[PDB]
Amino acid sequence: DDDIAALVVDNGSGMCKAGFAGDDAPRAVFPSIVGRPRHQGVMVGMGQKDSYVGDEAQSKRGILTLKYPIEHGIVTNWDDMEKIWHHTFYNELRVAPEEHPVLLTEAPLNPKANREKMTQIMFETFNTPAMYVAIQAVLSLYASGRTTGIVMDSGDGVTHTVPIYEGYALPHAILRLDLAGRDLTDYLMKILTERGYSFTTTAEREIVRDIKEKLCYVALDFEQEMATAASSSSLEKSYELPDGQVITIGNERFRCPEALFQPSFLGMESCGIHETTFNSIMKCDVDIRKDLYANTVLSGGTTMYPGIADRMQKEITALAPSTMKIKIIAPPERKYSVWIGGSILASLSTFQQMWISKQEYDESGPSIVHRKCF
Amino acid sequence: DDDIAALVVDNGSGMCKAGFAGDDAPRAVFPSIVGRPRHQGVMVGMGQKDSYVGDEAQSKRGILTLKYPIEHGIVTNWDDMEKIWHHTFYNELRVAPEEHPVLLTEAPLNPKANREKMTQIMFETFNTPAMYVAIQAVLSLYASGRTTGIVMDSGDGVTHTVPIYEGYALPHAILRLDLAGRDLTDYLMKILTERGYSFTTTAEREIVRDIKEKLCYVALDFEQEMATAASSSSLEKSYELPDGQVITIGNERFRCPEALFQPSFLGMESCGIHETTFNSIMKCDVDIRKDLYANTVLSGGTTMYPGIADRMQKEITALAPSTMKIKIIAPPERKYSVWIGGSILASLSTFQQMWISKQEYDESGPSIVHRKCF
Amino acid sequence: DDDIAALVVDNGSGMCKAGFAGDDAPRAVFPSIVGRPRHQGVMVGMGQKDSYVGDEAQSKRGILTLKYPIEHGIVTNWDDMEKIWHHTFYNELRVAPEEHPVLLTEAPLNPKANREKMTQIMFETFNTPAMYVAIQAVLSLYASGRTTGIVMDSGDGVTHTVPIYEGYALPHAILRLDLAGRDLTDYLMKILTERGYSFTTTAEREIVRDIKEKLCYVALDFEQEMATAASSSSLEKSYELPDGQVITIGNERFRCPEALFQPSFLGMESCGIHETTFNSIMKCDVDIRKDLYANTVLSGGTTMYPGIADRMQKEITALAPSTMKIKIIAPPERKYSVWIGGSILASLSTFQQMWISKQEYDESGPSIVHRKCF
Amino acid sequence: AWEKQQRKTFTAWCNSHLRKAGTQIENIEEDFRNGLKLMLLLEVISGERLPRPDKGKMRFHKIANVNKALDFIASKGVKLVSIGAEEIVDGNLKMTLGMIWTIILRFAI
Repeated sequence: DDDIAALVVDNGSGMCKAGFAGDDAPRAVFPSIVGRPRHQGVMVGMGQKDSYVGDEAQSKRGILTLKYPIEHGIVTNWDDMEKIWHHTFYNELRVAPEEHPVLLTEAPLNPKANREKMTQIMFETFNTPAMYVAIQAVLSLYASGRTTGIVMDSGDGVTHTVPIYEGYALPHAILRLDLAGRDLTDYLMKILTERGYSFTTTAEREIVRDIKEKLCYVALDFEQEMATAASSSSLEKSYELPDGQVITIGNERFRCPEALFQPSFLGMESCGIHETTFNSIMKCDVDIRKDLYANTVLSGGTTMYPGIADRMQKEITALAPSTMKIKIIAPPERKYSVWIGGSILASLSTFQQMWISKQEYDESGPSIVHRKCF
Repeated sequence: DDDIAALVVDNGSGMCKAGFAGDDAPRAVFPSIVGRPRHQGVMVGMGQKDSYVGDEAQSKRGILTLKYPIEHGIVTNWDDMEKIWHHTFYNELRVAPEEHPVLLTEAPLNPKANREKMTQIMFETFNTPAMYVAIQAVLSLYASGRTTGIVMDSGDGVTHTVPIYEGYALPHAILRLDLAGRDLTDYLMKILTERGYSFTTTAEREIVRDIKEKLCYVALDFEQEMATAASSSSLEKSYELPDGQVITIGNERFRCPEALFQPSFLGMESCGIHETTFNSIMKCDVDIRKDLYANTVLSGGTTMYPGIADRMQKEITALAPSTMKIKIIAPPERKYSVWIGGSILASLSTFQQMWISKQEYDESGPSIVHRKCF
Repeated sequence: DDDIAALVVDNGSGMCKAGFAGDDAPRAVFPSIVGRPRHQGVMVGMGQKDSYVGDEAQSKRGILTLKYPIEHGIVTNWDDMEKIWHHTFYNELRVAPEEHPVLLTEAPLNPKANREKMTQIMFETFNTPAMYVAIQAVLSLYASGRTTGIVMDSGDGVTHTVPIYEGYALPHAILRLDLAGRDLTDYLMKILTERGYSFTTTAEREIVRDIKEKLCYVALDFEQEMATAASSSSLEKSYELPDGQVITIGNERFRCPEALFQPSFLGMESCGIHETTFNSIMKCDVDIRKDLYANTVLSGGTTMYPGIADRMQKEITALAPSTMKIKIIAPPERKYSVWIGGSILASLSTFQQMWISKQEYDESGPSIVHRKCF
Repeated sequence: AWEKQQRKTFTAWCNSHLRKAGTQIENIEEDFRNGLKLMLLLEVISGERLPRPDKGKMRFHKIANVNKALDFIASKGVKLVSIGAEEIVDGNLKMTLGMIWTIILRFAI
């Protein structure tokens, strides 16, 4: 009852949501550091201010030293992620880390050393009684009104297809794809800069994140969609820089999410997302497959694109035996699923025998995350 | 009168029928377990559901631990058969095992240790006042309008030819063949997978059971039937996977039941079914043989194949002396015979001196089933 | 005498060996295409070169169009296999296809349509007087100093267990397993990429083939071998990329071939190799079984793993009756067996009545391969 | 027909015990979905204490409480056959009636 309850921290590429297990919604949802000049600074349109905080320190990050990011969905910057977490506990939830276990979420296919560095920080730097790291798509599944199915979870740093039989993920048939939201923000900026555009100043590297999320679309037929970019009129939309300037985007809007279906666009040998759902399904028990096609659920920020349910359906319908009823499920809130699946999970008395404890971390070191978190 | 009456439990490979002795039809007929993940599970298209029940647990059986099958007609999985029986008493008939004797049926030629394990379970695990195990074909015979004859009983785990003189099976001339419905589901899947088909996921191992039962046929002349597969047009039929996909079956449909007549197809040295009826008849009293040819009755799920009466007739007519009137009998309900033969039998006051009692089981152990059940 | 003699072509996943029937060793052994840019190409560190040949065209295969692979042991790419064969005749043996019959070998359990496409190509595209397709393990057997026995043949696309009585394969007891060398190169790359490794560029997809063949091992006791990976020191070995970079492999080395014994590792329901030898033996004549246990011969590239003779012995010794003398035979050249078994066979006057002739192919079409090649 | 009968009898039976805890159920296919009275029923007939209920009305809260009951039963040497909390939470009739019989048989017969 409140003071004591694990804190669920969901670490998204664009957004972080943090709260208390047993709760219905995130108490703190925030944009995803303190930066001191490390050279006596101050613009003369500010006081002798030598700690810039939050976003007014993102846009001088290059000229400043930052004390604590997410892009492997994956964390590229570890002291600025450390900052975010310190702010989660000490300023947003107003909590003490050494009295609450934390469930941190992580990207599908998150790199080895990342899992260990977040075990590391959490234990040594925040002195956490216990912790667990769950993949985000698996908490989307547990939080739904379903028990058998396969979730396709696409966050910022990973994508996984997870077959679940009766609330239990089937680890042999889980498949990880290292292409998710950051890969798509990045590829958008390159096709936009290829059109001779200029995203030259820090804040504005984060301005492709809003075009991506605001104007991208998934095409039903990429091919007839590209010539339904050449029959223009209605496809170009404009985006306004902070600078006052204008952007115009056309074939790019649908060409961005297409790297999910065809990762050759990104220079990757990987199958796209539609084939990976199908190849996990083929790895499962012959007698649950029909259940897994009827319950394909999408979860995660990168599944929010207009057209992705239809195009996922169209594509699984082409690979699937000529009879399967294929029901792709794309609940419109596929906005807080990862956080309320973790809030459920970390509240069950079940879960306390599932954490990695302070004791165990000493015993083993950081490696133990690989053993216990699957 | 109801509360007290033995419960007849007929244990079929595809179907179980259970009821009360003295009754006309089975009260519970059902498809032939509770499965808990034994690793915190749940698909995110289900609640945190960690007991899957029935068939949604068959199709994750491989990823789950199941608490209680039939294939020696024979039981291959003992805790999932234990589950079925618990569900028979406690959920289907809504009965208490320690107040009712049970007649359980069993395959012709059922392995020794199987008879003992079902004596074992029934007494120690369900604390049964008494029990008897009857072969299925022999209850098909007792339930018919006949008293002298020979039954050919083909279930899931065994086949027997039983000569009966005046309601009494003649144990010396009884012959057991360990090839029945499971042998034929299995051989169908191998000839179908040999055609490069894929029955890779659990539920779909049970999908050969429906092709087998839905499309198989017994050929009159296998030989002229195989070239009346090469003069195709009308022989291939299609089956639809849950997966949406298509199956096409042709020479396979009649080549499956043919393993009954020629068990060389299965890699077995055994005579087929037509020779075994003839070799029991030759072992009987010289003065009832003419009665046994006039009353050849088929009973059991594996006798349901189109063409089996005609082909049994054609074949016994070739081995039989050139004069015998041979009348093969194949009553169209050869669907509930095993259960109503047991319901008759376990209702006669005759039968209470025929059971193995709790007392006797203590006295002897599980072995006693061999003594008293023939 | 030379000009006239069939050409034996053995089509391996890693290596092809081609020669003339009646000869002791392969005349051409080579690595297993001409690629023209189909977009005016040339690196400026090469002439205007628009046909890359061999392996310098494998590593731009993705950017080039290739005119003629093996992985169903199975052929995944038909025009690049066509290339290989054209090079076999016209550049390696310096032969004319329309004057020599060819014996092509094939994987145990090779898909239907594959057998037909290689009948197809050979007749229509190379205008072959005649041809035969033999399974590779069966020519390993004929080429040995033995006449009764069972061979376990594991190539690139299939594995079969073949019982042979007096030089004659017993087709009912032959069992096919579709898991061989390609399945193991593939599973190695996934467990290596799971360790966050990167086999991202074409040539280097073929660099897992050399780790697999160079460092893999078969464990005697997988279980005590895995904790004799955790008592490391001596188990990790390193592999060097072309790129200059390093690989380190540890538990993976023995975990790769283990998918042969436990195909659950691969997500397959199949029995492993040790059970399939035992289930062919049980399907044979009661009076040759003792001969088949005393003469278990392994043949094929996937049988080359250190520890496979011992582990095959240990495992057949556990299933086999408690008395059988079990002699597993693993001749150290189990390097050219498939080719010299075919060279013997296609030189006997026996064999000319065994081919599929140009005439017959016309008569029947490509289907005839199924009739005549077993 | 058995379904309608079993529902009436099982409901009356459950109620004859729950009344000692000052409650009752009306529709068996609804009133056990959240697992509260299911847990209450088990403590009443066994005279033992089950784990404390989870506070909340969400689906996952129900699964958790129904699982407390299901586990308690299983711990009494009962084999919940294909009976999972999901079906109970979902108000599945066959599964619910199957569960109650299992309890009637185990704790009263």
